[PDB]
Amino acid sequence: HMESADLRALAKHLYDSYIKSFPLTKAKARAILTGKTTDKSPFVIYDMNSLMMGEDKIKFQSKEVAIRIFQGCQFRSVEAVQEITEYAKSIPGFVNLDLNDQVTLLKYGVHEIIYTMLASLMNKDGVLISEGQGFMTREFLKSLRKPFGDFMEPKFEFAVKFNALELDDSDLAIFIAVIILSGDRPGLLNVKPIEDIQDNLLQALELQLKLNHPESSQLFAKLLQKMTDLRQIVTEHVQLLQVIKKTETDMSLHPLLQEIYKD
Amino acid sequence: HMESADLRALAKHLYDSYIKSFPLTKAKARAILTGKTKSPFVIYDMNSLMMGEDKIKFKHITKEVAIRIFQGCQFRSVEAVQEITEYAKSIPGFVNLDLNDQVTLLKYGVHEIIYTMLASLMNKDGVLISEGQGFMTREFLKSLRKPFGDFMEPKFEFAVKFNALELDDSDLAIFIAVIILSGDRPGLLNVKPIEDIQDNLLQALELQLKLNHPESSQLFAKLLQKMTDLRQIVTEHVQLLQVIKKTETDMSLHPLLQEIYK
Ligand SMILES: N#Cc1ccc2c(-c3ccc(C(=O)O)cc3OCc3ccccc3)nn(C(=O)c3c(Cl)cccc3C(F)(F)F)c2c1
Repeated sequence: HMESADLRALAKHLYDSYIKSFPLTKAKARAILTGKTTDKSPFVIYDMNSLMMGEDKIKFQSKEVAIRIFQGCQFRSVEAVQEITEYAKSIPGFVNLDLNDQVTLLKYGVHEIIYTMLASLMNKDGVLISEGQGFMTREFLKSLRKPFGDFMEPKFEFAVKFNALELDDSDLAIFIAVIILSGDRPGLLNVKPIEDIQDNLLQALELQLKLNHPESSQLFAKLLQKMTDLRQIVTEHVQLLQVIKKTETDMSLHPLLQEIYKD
Repeated sequence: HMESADLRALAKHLYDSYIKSFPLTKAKARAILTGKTKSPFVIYDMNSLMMGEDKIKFKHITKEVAIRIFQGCQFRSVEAVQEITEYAKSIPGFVNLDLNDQVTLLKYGVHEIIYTMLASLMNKDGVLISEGQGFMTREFLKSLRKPFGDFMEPKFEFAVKFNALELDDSDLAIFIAVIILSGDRPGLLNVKPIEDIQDNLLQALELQLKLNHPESSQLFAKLLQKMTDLRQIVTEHVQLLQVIKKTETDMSLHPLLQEIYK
């Protein structure tokens, strides 16, 4: 059991590290998506030809479109893993855990966090890309051939519901921390020190939601139930990769991604 | 939103109804499992199974053995569905929902509640059966052949973790109510009143856990995280039925029975 002032300090700590670790925050993404700004407008990719023009205009070749798009998501997921890893090191207590557990927490936690933060870059019509310089429409992603057409749509379905909770970055900073420090991951050696940290983070999240959304009844509980939707999306994604590996033997995963997905 | 006195009234209402709807409560099952009490008849191998049917006359095992046991779980699950249906009618607001939504909430909720309540009858060594008169060991279940051996064990693994929260019946009565009122079930026509009721139940559950477990920090959050463990087991269970349907044709019964068990 922690004191209110210590919980507020923990929330401020975590929000501060989240800003230092993730260059594209939800606040910035919403300013780009909402508009009313001439300096932040993204180039919109909605079909084959505008994708062609996008590489001319956005920048960061002998491949097929759905593959190039898919490989673009792998590259960005690797960057996201790197940012999530840097953030986790700042969670008080995380780096003091057993080394194998640290790896285990990251292995199972990064994807649930990736889809969480991807919701920030999404609205019902598409997703920001290339650090907010681009915007790729949902419809164009859904029209890609083979198994790649269905790849992004579950993420869009989650994002629409998750975004209806109206969380801001300071909420997400604590929520992401709660996800990483899950004591129910398979193969953890010392569940107890992980659960003590998560108990602190849950208290910080509870107080944060009460203060920042005082008129949003049971938001804490509603937010925890969204961790169920994350688990199912991760499973759905993993099964899709298995289909791609057995069909596209031309294609290859980044070693970091390769390791996360083993088991 | 709601006043503390009304949350305690809501909690008391659900407890009373839960006692009337479920004959074998967690308190009673724990008395039987611990030895804090007619000792229940133990099924631990093939031979004690034969004697159990002869002496107790189980209605779910009245064909090959692993199949009979599988079919026995289906019979009991169908009974549990009716008990859960009657309980849901007492949840304030439920019967005033659109009739199709009531059916949708029960349809998708009963499996999660069956597993939740199955944990009340389980310990790490086996499961109570036949309204507490029998006890089937975990080891005997794990030793059933073909896919039936691996059918039973996920339930025990969940039950062991879930039981470590040490909930009692007055906690579970509200938790069960919260599961039923999930506004994210597919095909719901009017989500708003469902989520309105769930907010009241969640408030009642939160206050219940702080009063009944004041030393158990963030138990509310931890119990909500178990709804992830439930959803994953239900999905896993469904996939196992598909595997039995596609391989075990020794399983088809009387067509009338098949309709009862659909
Ligand atoms: N190992 C394993 C195992 C232990 C128990 C069950 C039960 C059960 C659920 C509630 C109750 C209760 O008293 O409230 C008692 C139960 O068992 C009693 C019993 C009877 C005979 C033999 C062994 C046990 N259901 N079930 C299922 O398989 C199942 C589930 Cl969880 C969900 C949906 C459908 C099914 C089903 F269709 F397939 F049956 C169990 C598996």
